[PDB]
Amino acid sequence: RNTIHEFKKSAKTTLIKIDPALKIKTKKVNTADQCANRCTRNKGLPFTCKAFVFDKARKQCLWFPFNSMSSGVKKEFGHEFDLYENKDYIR
Repeated sequence: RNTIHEFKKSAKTTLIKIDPALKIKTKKVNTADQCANRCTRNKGLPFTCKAFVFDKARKQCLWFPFNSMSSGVKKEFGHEFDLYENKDYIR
């Protein structure tokens, strides 16, 4: 059922988008599994979800149509953030 195991996790990491053209979607959820399942199903997202960040403190999902290897994107450290990149788009 849960698809979070389809992702490579980078603890205490988030992605900052520098490119203005790139878009992101956010929503609060109860668990990181919900972020992962919504990302893989991509049903309610205007793009192909390739990764997401879970804000542990706010219980917020940040869905991205990009990952850490995409142009116009930078990694940043943060205790309350965990980055999950779907292995299907890594490398």
